Amino acid sequence: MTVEPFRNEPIETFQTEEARRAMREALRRVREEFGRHYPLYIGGEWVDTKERMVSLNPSAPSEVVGTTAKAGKAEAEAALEAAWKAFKTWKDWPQEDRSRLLLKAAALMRRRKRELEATLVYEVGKNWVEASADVAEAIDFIEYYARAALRYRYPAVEVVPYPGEDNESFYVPLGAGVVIAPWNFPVAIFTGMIVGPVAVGNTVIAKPAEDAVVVGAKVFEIFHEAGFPPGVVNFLPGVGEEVGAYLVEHPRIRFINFTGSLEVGLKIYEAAGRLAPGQTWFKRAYVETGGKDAIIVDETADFDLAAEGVVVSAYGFQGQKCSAASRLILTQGAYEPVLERVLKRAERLSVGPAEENPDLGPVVSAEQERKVLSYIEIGKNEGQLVLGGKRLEGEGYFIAPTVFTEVPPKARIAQEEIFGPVLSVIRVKDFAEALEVANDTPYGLTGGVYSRKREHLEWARREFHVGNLYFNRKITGALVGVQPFGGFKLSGTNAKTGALDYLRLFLEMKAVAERF
Amino acid sequence: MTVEPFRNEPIETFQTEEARRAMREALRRVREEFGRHYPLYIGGEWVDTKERMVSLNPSAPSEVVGTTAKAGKAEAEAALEAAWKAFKTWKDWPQEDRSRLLLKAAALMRRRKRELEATLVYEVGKNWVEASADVAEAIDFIEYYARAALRYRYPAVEVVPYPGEDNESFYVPLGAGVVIAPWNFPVAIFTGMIVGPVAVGNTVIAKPAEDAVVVGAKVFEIFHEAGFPPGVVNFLPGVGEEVGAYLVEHPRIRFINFTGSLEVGLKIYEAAGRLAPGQTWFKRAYVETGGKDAIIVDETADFDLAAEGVVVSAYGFQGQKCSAASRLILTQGAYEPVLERVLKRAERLSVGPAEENPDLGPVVSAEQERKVLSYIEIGKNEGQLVLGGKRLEGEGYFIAPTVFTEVPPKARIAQEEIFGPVLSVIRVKDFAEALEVANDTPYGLTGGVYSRKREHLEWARREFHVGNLYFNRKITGALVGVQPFGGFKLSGTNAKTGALDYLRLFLEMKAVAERF
Amino acid sequence: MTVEPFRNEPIETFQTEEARRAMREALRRVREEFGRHYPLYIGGEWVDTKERMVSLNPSAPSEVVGTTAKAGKAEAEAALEAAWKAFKTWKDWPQEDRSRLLLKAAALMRRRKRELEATLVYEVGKNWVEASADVAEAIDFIEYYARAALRYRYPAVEVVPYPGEDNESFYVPLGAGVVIAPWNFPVAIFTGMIVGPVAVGNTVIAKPAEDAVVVGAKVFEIFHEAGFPPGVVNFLPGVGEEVGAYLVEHPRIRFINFTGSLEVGLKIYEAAGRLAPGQTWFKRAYVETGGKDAIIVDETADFDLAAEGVVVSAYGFQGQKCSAASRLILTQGAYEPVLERVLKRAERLSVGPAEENPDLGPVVSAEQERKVLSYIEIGKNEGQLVLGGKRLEGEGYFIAPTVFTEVPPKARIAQEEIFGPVLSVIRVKDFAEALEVANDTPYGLTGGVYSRKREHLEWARREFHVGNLYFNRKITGALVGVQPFGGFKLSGTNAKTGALDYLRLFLEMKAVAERF
Ligand SMILES: NC(=O)c1ccc[n+]([C@@H]2O[C@H](COP(=O)([O-])OP(=O)(O)OC[C@H]3O[C@@H](n4cnc5c(N)ncnc54)[C@H](O)[C@@H]3O)[C@@H](O)[C@H]2O)c1
Ligand SMILES: NC(=O)c1ccc[n+]([C@@H]2O[C@H](COP(=O)([O-])OP(=O)(O)OC[C@H]3O[C@@H](n4cnc5c(N)ncnc54)[C@H](O)[C@@H]3O)[C@@H](O)[C@H]2O)c1
Ligand SMILES: NC(=O)c1ccc[n+]([C@@H]2O[C@H](COP(=O)([O-])OP(=O)(O)OC[C@H]3O[C@@H](n4cnc5c(N)ncnc54)[C@H](O)[C@@H]3O)[C@@H](O)[C@H]2O)c1
Ligand code: PRO
Ligand code: PRO
Ligand code: PRO
Ligand code: NA
Ligand code: NA
Ligand code: NA
Repeated sequence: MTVEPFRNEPIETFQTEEARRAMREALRRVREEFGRHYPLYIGGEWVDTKERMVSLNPSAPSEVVGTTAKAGKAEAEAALEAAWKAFKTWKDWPQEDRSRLLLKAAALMRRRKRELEATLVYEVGKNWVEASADVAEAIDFIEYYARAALRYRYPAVEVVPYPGEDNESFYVPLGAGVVIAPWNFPVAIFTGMIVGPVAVGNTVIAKPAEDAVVVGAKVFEIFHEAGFPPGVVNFLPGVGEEVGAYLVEHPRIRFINFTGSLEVGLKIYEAAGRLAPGQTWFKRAYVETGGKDAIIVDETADFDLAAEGVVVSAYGFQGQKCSAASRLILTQGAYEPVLERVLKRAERLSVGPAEENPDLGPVVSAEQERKVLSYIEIGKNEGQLVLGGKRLEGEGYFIAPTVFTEVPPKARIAQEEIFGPVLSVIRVKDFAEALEVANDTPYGLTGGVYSRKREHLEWARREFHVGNLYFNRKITGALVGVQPFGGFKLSGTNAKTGALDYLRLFLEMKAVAERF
Repeated sequence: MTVEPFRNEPIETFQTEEARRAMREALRRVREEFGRHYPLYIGGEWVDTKERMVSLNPSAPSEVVGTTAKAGKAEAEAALEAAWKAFKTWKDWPQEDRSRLLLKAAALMRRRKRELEATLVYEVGKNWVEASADVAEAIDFIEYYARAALRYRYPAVEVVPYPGEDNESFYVPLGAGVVIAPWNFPVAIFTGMIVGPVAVGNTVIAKPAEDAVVVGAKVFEIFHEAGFPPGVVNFLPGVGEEVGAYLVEHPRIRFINFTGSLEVGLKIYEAAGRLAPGQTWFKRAYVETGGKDAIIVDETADFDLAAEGVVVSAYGFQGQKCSAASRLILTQGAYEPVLERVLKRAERLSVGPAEENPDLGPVVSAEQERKVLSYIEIGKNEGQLVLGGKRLEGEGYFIAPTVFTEVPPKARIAQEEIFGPVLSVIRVKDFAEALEVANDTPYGLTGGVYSRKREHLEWARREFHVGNLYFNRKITGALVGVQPFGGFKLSGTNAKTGALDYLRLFLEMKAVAERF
Repeated sequence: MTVEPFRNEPIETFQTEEARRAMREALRRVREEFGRHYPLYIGGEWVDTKERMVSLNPSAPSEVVGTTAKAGKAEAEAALEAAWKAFKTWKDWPQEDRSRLLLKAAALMRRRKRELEATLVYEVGKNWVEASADVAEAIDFIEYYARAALRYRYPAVEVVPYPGEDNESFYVPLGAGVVIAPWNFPVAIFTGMIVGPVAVGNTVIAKPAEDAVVVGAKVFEIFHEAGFPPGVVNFLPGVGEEVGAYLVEHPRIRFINFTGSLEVGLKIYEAAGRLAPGQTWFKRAYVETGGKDAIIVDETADFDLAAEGVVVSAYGFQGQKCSAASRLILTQGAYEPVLERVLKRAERLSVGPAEENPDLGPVVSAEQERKVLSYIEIGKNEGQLVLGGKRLEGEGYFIAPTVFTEVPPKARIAQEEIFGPVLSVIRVKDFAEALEVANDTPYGLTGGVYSRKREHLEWARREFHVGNLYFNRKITGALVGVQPFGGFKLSGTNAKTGALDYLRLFLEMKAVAERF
């Protein structure tokens, strides 16, 4: 198979009339379908259930954006039988044929990208550019994994020769496993976690987050139209601690690919370590969890650049990103100038229904709102509230861009993942202390430094212990292929998505010798 | 760093009078040194204790080969401080500097190889060639990992460039981890599991098997002479279920590299999945556990070639190998002619003290002996005893080569790892049925087919589900670099030793972007 | 598939007492087996006929080395059905599977090499070293083509990518073809012409030379033991102008791979260009035909080195090589000193039955003998006879080493391939005239220059118009891999044996585009 060198899908800015018109048309088409019901997808067919999942517009939660079927234990069992039955022949597909299937799904997705972005707007309250970058990342994952998979094709392993013998080592896929996905990148991450394992010959049961069941269904419409054989990808919307826990714990689940909270990640990794009755393997579990990400700014930085970058990182998608800057660590000389600039910028951010393309839309659910508001109550005790900190008017879950200052490094709001538009500002003496404070959390996902001092940047390269570090730019929006993505410590297992290494996680190796 | 391309260390066969002379002298000197005491090795110094580990000669268990110090909790804590402290600066060595240190350790081990072989003969009851293969394999691990580590050096990761930015991804070592090793390859596997992680910048606390603590101290004598900095490598002989479990479960242990019984490996892997109080990472655990390894023979095979490889595979080191043929699966037309040839060869095998270079020495301990004899009694009620089945006269732990035939595929002796000189012969109709029976165990480590039929060989290549498969040759003795070693299913986590992939298991990845 | 890098099979010289012992035993056993009957081999089974081919010992033609079955039209038809049917599934084998089958065939031939050399000594009158070179060359073809075939595997072709599309180009084998081989290298060339096409997925009907049918059956014994599927390779000893022509002209024959006389090669190539009734393709035909090969010597040469290489080149296997020096072109200052040295060396050559390991055995048949003696009589009227020119006493076909001097460049004996121990010496003024005379024949196979002058060597490199040119060494004995073998002009189609290019001749290319 020969295709163009990988390039990232362009993220639509909507600066042109044509792009704005195209988005308006998609928003309209999407909302005209708010009444749709999407069944489960099992063994190549849409299969409905008696019970259902309801999906709301977090910008107007009296508005239903759609409903899906609801998978319980029996549907989980049916998905298993279908996935294992498919694995038997899907594993034997030439790699070029599997890679071509992915390339088809990418092209189908690329043709439906405005519709997908409009679904993200309405279903999870992403503004226009956030939605665009989510869909573009999903496309990138498919394009990138299609190509990367060929690097593993029969027989890919470099071995030492031996006289009188052929020694052949090669990779094979593991089997059927479960993908359990978050609501916050419910096209991109949902899509990458599924197609990476599938590309190399594994089969997948995908469990979308409750808050994003509708857009996950539309991803499966693309999978179905691309023509994945029956049982290869299966769609099981349902309750995480029910159907998800059942599959994680199952003796016939071979691997688990998880992105989500640390709380859940810890349970999953623990259950994966256990031999379920009748299980005949050591389960592989990949769990990519949260962060408490910091940006450091020292007195040498471009303060305007820093402030813009901080505001993008802290408040993009209302701070509901594992990559979000939730801590701003400022050296003595950077403290006032950067903080004043951050407050000026952030106080100008608009908040409202996502479809109007505000700076911030709503947080995703009533539960998210309750959790973010509780952390704001905690923070009022721990630091100084200087901006926002309030629910805004309307039914939608609108929360103001929030800033706490004089936050002690060990405060709960300086330690725990709030996952909303809440920035904790920490004042430190110098760069060494800034690094100490950055490293001193259980987490290690993203981090940023604004500085013109080469020695500070190169020092951070070696000692700011996060899996994704950025200098003099935002810390969010890791691009497939460019910035392998994944963290250290309690940010997860360092499965680097959008990287050649990712596929190896879903392969095992056989070594066959023939003595002639 | 530029060295000669890797070549495997030649395995001495003691055919030349020169080799015999060298080996006699080495055995004499080791025997003359019986009763010697070896302390722990922690933070670069030999540290003694009040309690001791006693190492007996399984050929004459009245004889004390030597004793070691004994690590409990306090020594585990001292070793942990020493390893983490060492790690801080060891991780920053250039890869070339670390690789040269491995190369120096290999040159030193090679200079001491007759003495280390002699030590294995006396301590674990290896005959001369089995001892020579073990030491040569340990040399090979060091030479191989020294070179393979350079493939991962700063910055090794292939990324997509982005306008206006440098994007640099690179590998870093994990931290301090524990290595827990078996008695059956106490030089090769003990060395490989240590120097792999250490090559790429990790530090290691090493826990040798109770039955092989003396040869483990001698490997540490080599490390100490080579000049590994204080803390990089630590030697903690002790009780597996005491000090070993303590480290496996410790919040400050970063990874666990384990080779041994499935029973223990299940416990380690389960414990590794738990977050111990105060732990700040997801533990990595590699467990390579046993097998129930079969050789298939069909009627097209060279029956003399088969009989010979079966005997070598079944009985080499007394069947005490994770790779040993413990099942012989014979199609109907192969049954009589192969079984006859196997019985004729096996009844001529000599059994006696290892220093005499017999075909078989003793099993390793009174507990191994008890267990093997017990399985023999079980086997007597499951299949037909046609050879051996007896303890031999003498104080050493000598068990005659044993064959059961007409064994049911689901018999305990056809399913459970006996780890002794006990072969179970299974009669099947055809190659298709041969393959079903071969695959139908909890394990997936090694396998073999003797056949001249290309379609049967190529069928097995695709469907004989073992990590290490061999055609028309023995199924033991996988060579570093040539045959990446590791299994499927409950034979472990498929960490492939002596392959480039192995070292990636002890690294994590950082992605650092600078926007200019 | 990973094997050791290619190395040429060492050519036995029988200097060691061990080699002499092995060769004496092998000759004794072949001699003891005289009169054995070998059937055809078709669709994987040995198939006898009523008629037979008789194979005589040219050293004692009263002795029947053996007999074979004889293929006419019906057997050609059965072989065609078998080859096309085999082709349907053989073309779909992974390249690695087909290459391993070649490797197994090479290991088997190597194990039988003394017996095959012994068979050549008796059947075609090779002395021991000539027989050893022939078998070693056949081993080399298999080893070489097994590896070279992997360079062409799915999808091998380098193409330009295109937006929105996968473009995949790859090679497929042609079909079933006929191989028609000479008697003079009945192991090497017979094997190479067969296993080349077969390696990459073609099937072959093989027609050995009448004088070498016994050693051809023995090569087929090797194929059959190796396990080539029924139909992939078929053995049809028979009359070239009967069954050979029948296949060349058949509408269902896809390609023809031919080595032999120019006269036959002209007919084959002419017939291949015709569309037989109902034929659905343009036939491919490779014809490698004879030479009139010269060595040039100038006055700068080492005259002893030259005399020695000339004698080896002219007289090795009785001058019965397409590569043999049949012309010695001497500049004026080289004329006397080289001719004297050549005459002195050649008059010491021993001639006798091949089993005695003489310098020269007999020519291959009564017809070869008639033809060579007839050319000798022609030569007597064209140049000056200065050595030999006689039949020797005895029943075997023994002809003395023969030299003619002052031969006109346009003499029949200086133009036409005699294929016997007959050297024509031509006297020229200078290196320029040496080159004109060298180029002025219908042929362009092998050539040689002895000279120390760099400008003459480098001039010849550019302008001595032969496919295989050699400086300061013999011009026979081209090694697989080292010296791609094949000529220019009426020495054939320049299908270069033992080179990567050879296999491309038996493949065609498909280009498949998917627009996503
Ligand atoms: N490391 C990363 O790449 C990264 C990226 C995106 C999001 N995240 C993290 O995801 C979280 C936000 O996503 P979320 O709120 O959907 O997280 P979540 O943990 O609550 O849920 C994630 C998924 O797991 C399911 N789940 C919940 N309980 C389960 C159980 N006990 N067993 C099996 N499945 C269960 C949910 O139904 C959902 O599908 C944040 O913590 C964020 O940091 C991390
Ligand atoms: N897969 C492989 O590469 C491979 C190779 C060699 C041996 N083995 C396996 O090794 C086994 C024989 O070796 P063994 O008898 O030493 O195995 P074992 O499991 O009894 O012990 C292995 C090591 O673990 C330690 N140990 C025992 N209990 C422990 C605990 N609960 N926690 C931590 N450590 C503990 C022991 O002290 C020893 O050092 C066989 O099953 C064999 O197949 C596997
Ligand atoms: N260029 C080379 O690589 C090379 C190598 C070795 C031999 N040769 C040539 O081989 C010749 C000697 O070999 P030979 O005497 O076996 O040659 P030949 O032409 O008489 O026969 C070669 C093969 O063709 C068959 N044959 C004869 N007539 C045929 C017909 N019309 N149609 C189909 N097949 C026919 C024969 O049975 C034999 O199998 C010499 O000229 C020599 O130079 C060339
Ligand atoms: O970096 C980001 O913001 C997104 C989410 C994880 C992968 N890429
Ligand atoms: O294959 C074998 O027999 C040994 C065991 C570990 C790897 N080498
Ligand atoms: O060069 C030679 O003498 C032989 C003839 C074919 C190729 N090898
Ligand atoms: Na929703
Ligand atoms: Na011992
Ligand atoms: Na003959």
